Amino acid sequence: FVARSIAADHKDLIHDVSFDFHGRRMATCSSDQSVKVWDKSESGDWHCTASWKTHSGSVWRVTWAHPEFGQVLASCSFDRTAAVWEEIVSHWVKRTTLVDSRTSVTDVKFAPKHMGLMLATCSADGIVRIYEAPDVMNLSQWSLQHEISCKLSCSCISWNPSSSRAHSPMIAVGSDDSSPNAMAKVQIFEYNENTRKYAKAETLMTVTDPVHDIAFAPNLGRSFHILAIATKDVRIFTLKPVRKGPTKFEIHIVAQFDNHNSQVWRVSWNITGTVLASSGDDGCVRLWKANYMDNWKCTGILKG
Amino acid sequence: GSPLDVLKDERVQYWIENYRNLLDAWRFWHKRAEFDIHRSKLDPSSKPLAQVFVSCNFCGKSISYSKVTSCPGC
Amino acid sequence: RGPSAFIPVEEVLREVDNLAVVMGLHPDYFTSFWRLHYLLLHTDGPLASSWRHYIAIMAAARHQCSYLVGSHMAEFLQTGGDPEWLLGLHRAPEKLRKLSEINKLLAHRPWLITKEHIQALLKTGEHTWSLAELIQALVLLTHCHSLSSFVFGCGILPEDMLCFVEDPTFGYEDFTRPPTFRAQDYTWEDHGYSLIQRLYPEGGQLLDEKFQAAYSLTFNTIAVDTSVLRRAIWNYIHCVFGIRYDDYDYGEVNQLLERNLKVYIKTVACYPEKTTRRMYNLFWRHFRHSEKVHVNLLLLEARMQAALLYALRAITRYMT
Ligand SMILES: [Zn+2]
Repeated sequence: FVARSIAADHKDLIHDVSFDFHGRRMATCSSDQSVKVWDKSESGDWHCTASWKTHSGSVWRVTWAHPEFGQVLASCSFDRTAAVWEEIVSHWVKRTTLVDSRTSVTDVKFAPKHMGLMLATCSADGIVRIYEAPDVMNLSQWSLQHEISCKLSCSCISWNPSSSRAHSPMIAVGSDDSSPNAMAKVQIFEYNENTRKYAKAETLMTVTDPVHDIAFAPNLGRSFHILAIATKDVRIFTLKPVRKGPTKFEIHIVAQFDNHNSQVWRVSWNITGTVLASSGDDGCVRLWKANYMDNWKCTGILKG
Repeated sequence: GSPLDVLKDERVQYWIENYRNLLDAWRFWHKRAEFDIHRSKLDPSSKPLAQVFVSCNFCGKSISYSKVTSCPGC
Repeated sequence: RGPSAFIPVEEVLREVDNLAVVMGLHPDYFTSFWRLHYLLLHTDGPLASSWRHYIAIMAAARHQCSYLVGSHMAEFLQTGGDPEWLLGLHRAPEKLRKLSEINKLLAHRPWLITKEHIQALLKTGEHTWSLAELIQALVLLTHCHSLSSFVFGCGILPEDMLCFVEDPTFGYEDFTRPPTFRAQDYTWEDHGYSLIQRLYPEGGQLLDEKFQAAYSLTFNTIAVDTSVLRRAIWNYIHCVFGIRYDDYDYGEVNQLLERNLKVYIKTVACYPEKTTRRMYNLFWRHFRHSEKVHVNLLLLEARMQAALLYALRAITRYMT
């Protein structure tokens, strides 16, 4: 549709942009070790309302939390740390700092609201950790609960946003290392209510080129799961549980598009889980949709 | 600007209370509050109205006057 | 009759409300100590408050200090603690009953701490620790130990323990009865400050500000300069625990320290429950009463620094 420019005033590259739960605030992070927060006025113009130095290295990702716990943000950096910020009555203060990593921390993600207040982080050494805050009234007491260990270097993580009581929690983690061999780059871990531990569930064998981002889809009504991957091309998968250890899935493939003729960097679904947006090296954003015959077309080409 | 000795005579207070009741009868309710402000500014002997307050479920203490959301006590 | 059973009441009048008045004779150090205490025990942080007071109770009960244990249990009851926890160690959860092994080594024999203890504490399971959660506990334990040592050393009057401790008969054994820690391969100022600042910043800043207040504390009646015998006492107490400096000539220790002081230091540091009035009066007979407090402050600082350096070296060996 219509495109309007924003004056970021960042001294280096921007690595992430995130919206909030009510859709009227936005956060941007850059390699000048800074974080900015933007607000939208009645006239429909975005203007900055805060900016403060956050880490001592490049900041990769920044994410919001549910408004039930307050106005909370999380960040990850090249200096092997993760921080939690809150807004009190207006400046932002630091609440915690997680320093267990030995290498650069690459992604950070908040858990869906019905599990509580949980956070998951991923490193370049192949270790994924899950934290928790047992008492919401103190946002400075986190406690480590689980620790998974993959065989390769992680680059992205994603939670399952389903809210059903027949689905157990699961998280998908992807790699980015380029090796002369041919090993699977995407793995899925599932929770076991009986043994109280995360266990391996499936492995996406077909994916062999390096991965850059993955994203589940907002369920809202269904009995199966949809996953999107941003490799050299765009791929979309489907996982449907089988009737009743880890649950058994039937993995298929439903879409593959090489329309970018480049490397795909980012993917993003929408609020209803029906339209997929992808960005590539050419510099264009593309939109994908599916009809009632389960074919995935294109819907628009947005160019900057 | 009378001294605090004469404002404590139990004859001025009777007059003030009677005037306030007269203002109440005519349903002049904002004028009465306007008078109350200007009387509390000058004469500090009299205390304002006493009403209810909200108490915490786990202490029993008052939440009147560090998350804004949590109880100031527990 | 007043604050301290050793310092006469008239001296205190002329020169936890008792420790604070006996330690107030050196104003520039009291402020820093109170700041660190407020940060460590009252400000919000990675651990819960009740857990912090329980850690203080466990640490003070190693040296059998009634003062601190009573004060800290009184505080713990009023912050939302479980009264059931005060029956013994065996009623507490299996996350505080892991620090009980590092407790003895930090209190009695620091030189035996290795990276396997850290690995045992941080090993994955059903009740684990994080790095920040544990670096706070280490500093808390050292702080409580040193405070107990000072409290016994100055002889403070008031105004069970065997249920809070495992292996009650460990005690201290002399070092010479293990490789030596050269104090140039791992120094606080160059090595420990950076690590403690990255893992716990405010605490590191406060500890470095407290270390520099116990160095610039002059001695009034010496008779070389103040900077010499201070170095002597500091090096002696460090050498007791197993740290040897390369530049220092160790002969001057005897030529600068009376043989009576050499026993008071060791008694107050290694076994602070056996200090007595006669010991307090034997050394420095004809000197002012506000110097036998400065000696105690120096000793406290030295014990803290030795224990912290050993623990930090262990953590660095683990993480490398
Ligand atoms: Zn309350």
